[PDB]
Amino acid sequence: VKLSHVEKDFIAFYSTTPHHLSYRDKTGGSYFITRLISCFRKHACSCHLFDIFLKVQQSFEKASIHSQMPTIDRATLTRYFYLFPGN
Amino acid sequence: LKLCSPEEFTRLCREKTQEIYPIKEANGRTRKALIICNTEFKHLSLRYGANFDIIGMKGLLEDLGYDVVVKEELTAEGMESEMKDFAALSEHQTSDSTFLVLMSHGTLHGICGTMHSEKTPDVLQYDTIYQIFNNCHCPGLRDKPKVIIVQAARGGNSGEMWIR
Repeated sequence: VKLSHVEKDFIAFYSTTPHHLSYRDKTGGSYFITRLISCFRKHACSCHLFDIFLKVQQSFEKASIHSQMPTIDRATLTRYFYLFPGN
Repeated sequence: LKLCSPEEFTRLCREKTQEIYPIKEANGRTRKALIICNTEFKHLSLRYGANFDIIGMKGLLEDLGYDVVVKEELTAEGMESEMKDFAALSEHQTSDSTFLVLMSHGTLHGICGTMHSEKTPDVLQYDTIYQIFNNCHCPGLRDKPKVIIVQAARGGNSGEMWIR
């Protein structure tokens, strides 16, 4: 028998802020997904999950005519989540 | 995908053990991830390019070490059923984490099933996802990172404006 939190170790990353639209590439790919993959492939080797998410958000920082801002939500991680790709 | 060296993997897991999530060695590791994607809808527009997103997320998660489960064209109850099935996989116990990727039409409070419309609501509350996977209902992922990626709009308003 042991005690446990009901809800813990969650993190959510939404493609947009509440009440707002999400956009796709001329080719049809989601900007959110495309940049998420790009930042993971480049930075998973040396950065934990939150820093990767932050880099994704930074890539949307400059406003354009179809802006969106990915949003970290309901985050209850208590440690850094390193993926250690290749191990 | 750029890889981390075994030396740095071992260095970090030793130097900052109490502040990183522990990683299981790949030999007996059984990482599972879930992708739920709705492309075609009874009342809503077709989501062109969704398969490009599936293929891109599937390949990235595999490169990260996850065996990827893909479920498509589900109602809200179908998404709930599939998530409960996925949350109960015994392979989570021999895993260290999971990713849950959800791609569909979205509202402020949830993700749309294939049958959604204003007159025929078909939505899975984002709050329900946490209930399905929390420490009460998902024992295999207790103490392990549960990463939710949400590919969906959260409303109908433009996200930019003009200023001076």
